[PDB]
Amino acid sequence: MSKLEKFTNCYSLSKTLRFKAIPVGKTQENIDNKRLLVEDEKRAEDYKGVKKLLDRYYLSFINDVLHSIKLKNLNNYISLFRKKTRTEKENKELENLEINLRKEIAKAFKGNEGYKSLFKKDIIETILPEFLDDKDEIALVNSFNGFTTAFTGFFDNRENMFSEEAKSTSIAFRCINENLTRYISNMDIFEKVDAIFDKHEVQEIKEKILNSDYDVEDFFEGEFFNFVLTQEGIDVYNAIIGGFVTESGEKIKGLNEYINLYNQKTKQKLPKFKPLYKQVLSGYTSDEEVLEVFRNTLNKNSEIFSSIKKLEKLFKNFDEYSSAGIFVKNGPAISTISKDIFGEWNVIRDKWNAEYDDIHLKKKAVVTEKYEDDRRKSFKKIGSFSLEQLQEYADADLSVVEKLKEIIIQKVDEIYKVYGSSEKLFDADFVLEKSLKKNDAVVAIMKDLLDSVKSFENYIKAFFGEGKETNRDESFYGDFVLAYDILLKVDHIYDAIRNYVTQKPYSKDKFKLYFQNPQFMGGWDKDKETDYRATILRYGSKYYLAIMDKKYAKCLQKIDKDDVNGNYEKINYKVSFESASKKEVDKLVEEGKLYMFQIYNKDFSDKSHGTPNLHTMYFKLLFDENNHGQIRLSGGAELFMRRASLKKEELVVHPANSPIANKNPDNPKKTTTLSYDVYKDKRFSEDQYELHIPIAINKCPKNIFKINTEVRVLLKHDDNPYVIGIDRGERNLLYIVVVDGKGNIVEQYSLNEIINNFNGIRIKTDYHSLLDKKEKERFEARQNWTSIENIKELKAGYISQVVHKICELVEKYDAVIALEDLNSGFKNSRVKVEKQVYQKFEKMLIDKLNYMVDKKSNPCATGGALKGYQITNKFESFKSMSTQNGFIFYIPAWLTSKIDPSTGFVNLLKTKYTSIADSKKFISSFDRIMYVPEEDLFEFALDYKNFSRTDADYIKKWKLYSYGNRIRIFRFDWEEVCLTSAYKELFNKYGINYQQGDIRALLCEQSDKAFYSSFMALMSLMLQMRNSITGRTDVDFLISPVKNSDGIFYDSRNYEAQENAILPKNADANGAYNIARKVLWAIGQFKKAEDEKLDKVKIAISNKEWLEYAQTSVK
Amino acid sequence: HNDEMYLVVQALIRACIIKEIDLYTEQLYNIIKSLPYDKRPNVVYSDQPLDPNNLDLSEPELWAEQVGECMRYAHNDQPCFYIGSTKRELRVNYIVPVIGVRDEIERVMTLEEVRNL
RNA sequence: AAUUUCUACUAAGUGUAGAUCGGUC
Ligand SMILES: [Mg+2]
Ligand SMILES: [Mg+2]
Repeated sequence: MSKLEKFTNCYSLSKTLRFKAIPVGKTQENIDNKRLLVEDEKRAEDYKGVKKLLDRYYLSFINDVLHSIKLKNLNNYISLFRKKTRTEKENKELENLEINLRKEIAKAFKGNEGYKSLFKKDIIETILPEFLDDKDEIALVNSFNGFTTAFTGFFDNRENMFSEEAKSTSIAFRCINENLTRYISNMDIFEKVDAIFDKHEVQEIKEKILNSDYDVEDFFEGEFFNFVLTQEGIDVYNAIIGGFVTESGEKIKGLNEYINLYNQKTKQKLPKFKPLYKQVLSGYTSDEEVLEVFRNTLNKNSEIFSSIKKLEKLFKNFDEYSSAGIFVKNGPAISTISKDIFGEWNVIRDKWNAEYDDIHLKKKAVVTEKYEDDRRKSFKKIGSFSLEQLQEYADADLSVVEKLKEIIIQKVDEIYKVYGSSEKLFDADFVLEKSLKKNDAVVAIMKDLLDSVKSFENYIKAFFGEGKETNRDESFYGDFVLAYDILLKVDHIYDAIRNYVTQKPYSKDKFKLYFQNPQFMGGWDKDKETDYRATILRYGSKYYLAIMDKKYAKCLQKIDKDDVNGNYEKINYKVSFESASKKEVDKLVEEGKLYMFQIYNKDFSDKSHGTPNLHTMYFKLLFDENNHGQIRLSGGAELFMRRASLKKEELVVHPANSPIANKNPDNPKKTTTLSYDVYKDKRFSEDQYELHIPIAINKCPKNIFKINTEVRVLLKHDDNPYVIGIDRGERNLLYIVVVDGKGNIVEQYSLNEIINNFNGIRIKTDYHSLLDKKEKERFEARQNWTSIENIKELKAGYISQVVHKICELVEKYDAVIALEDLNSGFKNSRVKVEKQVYQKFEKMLIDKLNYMVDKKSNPCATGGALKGYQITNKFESFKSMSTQNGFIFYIPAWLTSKIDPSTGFVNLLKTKYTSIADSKKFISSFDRIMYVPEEDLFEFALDYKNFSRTDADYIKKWKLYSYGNRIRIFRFDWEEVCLTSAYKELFNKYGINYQQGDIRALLCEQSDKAFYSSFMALMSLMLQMRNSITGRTDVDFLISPVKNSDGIFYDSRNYEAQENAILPKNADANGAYNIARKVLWAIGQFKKAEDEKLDKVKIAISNKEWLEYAQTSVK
Repeated sequence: HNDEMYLVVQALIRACIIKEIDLYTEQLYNIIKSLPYDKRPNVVYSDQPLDPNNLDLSEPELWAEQVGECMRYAHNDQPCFYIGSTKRELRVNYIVPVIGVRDEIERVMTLEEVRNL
């Protein structure tokens, strides 16, 4: 038996077929002689007009709803919000009252003022024509009779807008949360210190010029929050604090410029008010327009560059401010500023750990991995490292504000170095006569500019805090947030330019046709039979869509068999066929009474000899005889007409009878020659019909049950599964490990090349050299945006080929899949495969492995299109990749690359040189330093109780040596250093005795420092397991200083060139093979646990029991 | 008809120049399409008359990326020289091959294309 | 560098090798 007998056809899955429809006969002539072109173009442009004018009409609806709304519980949320809360479950009553405000404004949204004539045909056919004056647009509205499919899609968008979801698109979140918490914040600023500011300009002059409404001091009460929620309250409230032209030549400023204008001590340490946002409802088409945007935003004397000068002046004000209360948002960039100011990253973590060692760590340290994970989530839990806390983390001769200031002037001085080469670009008469897509240097200037500005934007958004916190600085954060928002506007400029420059030279414009029927084939020949006006005709390997005109379809049903030739079988029984004649419908088409559009693709060609695609094998088994109900049709078939993009001037061909070269160096031929024309992108210069046929597979299921429980039951009685390590590598970019249930290596190989199989001919094609030349292109093009997109999409086709290889491994071996995991918190940044591409890889695993179909199998049995395998659940989110999804066993991975595959020793001795006290303690921690002359090696018998963070070992006492040689990478320089020549170099140097045993006390007799530093250096080389070259790919070997119980050391050069590798070949097979042994441990946990205990077996592996299993199960 | 015929003579000098460049583009196209995309030289590209016997190594527009895909112009059928891969769309019609990689290249490399193979 | 669209080819001569559900930012 096999494990695939129960996982077939468990649940449903919908698909959408796509095929090619071309006109046959005089159908184009009848569309030209029935005027079907101007009403679809005009109706489409009028549809964009409907989307604009319903954005405007819904904007007026928001103006109508939010105008006359008052509040009752306003003062209680303000007061109890600012009484410095007393949380005996108080903030759940405060926040629950805020939920009562959300149901109050949501009750105002849902309860009254229409809400029923808003998403139907009456809002667009009755209420909209009496609206929209200049009545030509009203004549543009009445041409949408019953076509409400894109209208109900836009209504799906506009019902996804207004809901009880409270996102940034929701207006209640914005007004209540943003405008109410900033309103209470402005009352906390306004009540504390405003008496220093003004008592004469506000109520006398500003009230007279601006509004002559209620007082500005009275705008901090209950009456104004009921008024500011309109658009005019935003215009007045931002017309007071921001300023407004007042319909004159005055151009008056606001209150914060008067805080700057007050001139108390020429520093103005006074709080500033927060601006409140507007409503949620407020060129990428030519070179000169986006270039003109660059002539608007990033020129020499904009407000944007002036805001950058306010950032430089703002860090000068930071030099004359304090260092307390300014919070830093905890992320990966606190390690970046740790690298900027201090020595290494986690050093600041270590100083945090120092305070943590002030609290929890006592004598006789009980540090475990649970303590390190609760300590790591405690580091996540704080999140509020201030600058005084980093000042306490600073040691002697470590000035935080001075080194910080010098390195941020180094950063913005590098940005000034980019600006220094950017001055002579657009001085006087910059009309660039070439194409923007053609020139290379200007794209390098704008690219390096937007990379410096955008990287500085990531740095300054890493200078946020947590928000809504305790006592915080009052003049830094104003221009910080405002210049941050301007910098987010030039982030949108980066979005526009980066979305413009990589435009392809062929455009894709598809649109669904209707042929003046708002009932176009919504079913499949149902009881209506004349409202759908279309049916599927068949003729051999050519299909023929029958679209009936309604002027003749009422009396078109004259279907004679005619007993001669041409049986065009129509589809019915909503699934069977009814025969017909040939010359009758030929008379209908040739007179202009019927339309027949050919369904066809590459795979229905007579000029073909190979295996067809997957959608074609979906379509052939659709109309087959023994279709029991597996693959069935569904509604919503959509015929998209597509226009032409490539004109007849820019076509480039491969001509006839000319021997052209060949790209692939693995081609056994070198030239090739044809007898006709091979064009460049012929499929876009034409006008083409493309049909979508949405099918559904297994709509009536057979067995609905829990998948992962059944996997854990069937593998509990099983003795030999297989595991498939798919790991991002340094040199071999992808690698495949396939291991058994015991641990013996079954099949390991690399994916540097892909073996193409066609007609029995097996031709390989390498992607290591090809994408290596693409990294040569990224290394030299003076441009990278098109290059990086070629790497991303090249890796997308690459991972599609990898999806084919993994599907062949599941259809061939039927393994359980431990591969590499994205949510382990690991980050190395050394491999050539980035994270987002591998997210697209596992995303294509989710979208692929829902219903997996073999292409070269029997359709009667399982594996084909009828009975394909359902081995992975649906797609929910990116966070759904949590430790288990079907047979995709997500396994996190800590310490798998840099660990011995033979013994299992991992880097635990922290051999960074600290001082001479811990060097004498380091050498004094060795219990036996002895030398023998026969081995000519240096023995190290030591105890792991005397070292920090070595409690995770099971024996604690080990025998180590030094075997082979090492490559000391930098004195790069390639400083290849041996073992006995270095210790005898130092011992014959400095002249100490080494021909005797037990010299662990003779080594501590020295008082010089370079002896201990050189000995820590030789410990660093002895424990450096990555014995690579980083130059040529001669020997990327992995030799270990620790032998097993057999007595032999692991030299990977011996175990590489073998026919049956019992040991891994490099570090990638080491890592993926160790993830494979982690699932071998997890199936060990399946052997330990009970039957129902399989519901809650921990699969997320630790490292202490991974060192236990890694050491105690080597044989 | 004095200076008009003079600039016509200048246009005929540029005609002989652009036909020398087109002739060397044709023969150079034959010796380049003889190569299996690995022994190709690193070629300076231009959409301007580039005159390999009068090459000026002055401007920073000099580039040394490996050429390929030298196909037609099927309204006028040309050898066209993409300077990168297939998907970079950097078609040109004036080329001069030089010695090796970027940065102050060597000078001409005239008629040594048979020594590349 | 020819496709139902995307990617690497020419791959036995108007193709070949894989993958793809969905109208919405
Ligand atoms: Mg095919
Ligand atoms: Mg292509």
